[PDB]
Amino acid sequence: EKELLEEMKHPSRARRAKARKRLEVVRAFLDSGNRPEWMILEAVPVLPPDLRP
Amino acid sequence: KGEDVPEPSVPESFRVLVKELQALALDVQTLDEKDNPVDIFEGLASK
Amino acid sequence: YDGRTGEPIEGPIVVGQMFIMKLYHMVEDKMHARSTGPYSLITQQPLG
DNA sequence: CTTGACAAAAGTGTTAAATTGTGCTATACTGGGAGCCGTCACGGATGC
DNA sequence: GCATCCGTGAGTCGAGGAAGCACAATTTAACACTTTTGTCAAG
Repeated sequence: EKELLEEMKHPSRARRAKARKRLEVVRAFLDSGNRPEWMILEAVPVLPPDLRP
Repeated sequence: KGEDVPEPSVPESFRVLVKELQALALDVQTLDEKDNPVDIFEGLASK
Repeated sequence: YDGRTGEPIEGPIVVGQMFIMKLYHMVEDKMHARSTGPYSLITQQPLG
């Protein structure tokens, strides 16, 4: 986030536009408390049998 | 019995949706006014 | 003439012979009512 | 309330079928197969 | 700016519902027996 914020001062609009998009995702993980590595599955949930009868 | 119908409860379709969102690895939780979890499964799914 | 009063309709009417068909859509086959009955497997909602 | 025969009513224990799981074949074999094709809107993202 | 790509969207009820075999390992079935349970008449 600190690096992205520093790049938010770049004169180019594309650079700041890209930095904002990255930092919006970074901010979401920081605020919600989720971990980015949770986007990779180690255990797969299995639906209850009655919902897939 | 000649009585008025009771108050409804949570539909079974919403419970199916919650379990299907959990089957996608998404933690969907119903909370109360104080943000504490509220169990809509009657304790039948709490280990 | 009007069969209820016996008085004529106040204006001449177009009366003739026409070929009319009874179509396959009958209310006997379409009236349906349900209070309770079968329900679905997964959603438990009433069948259709 | 008991009190002793009784009889199924059931359970425990082996045994043998009947079913199920698993390993094994020695000439030489060495890179798949089916789409094929009449829509139009939009974002949004990238190739730069 | 710019094309080119992919992705998402496009009304509602109803009615139509091709190995084969060998053998070992496991399970199921059929006895056998004993051990409850349920009745009985009493007493």
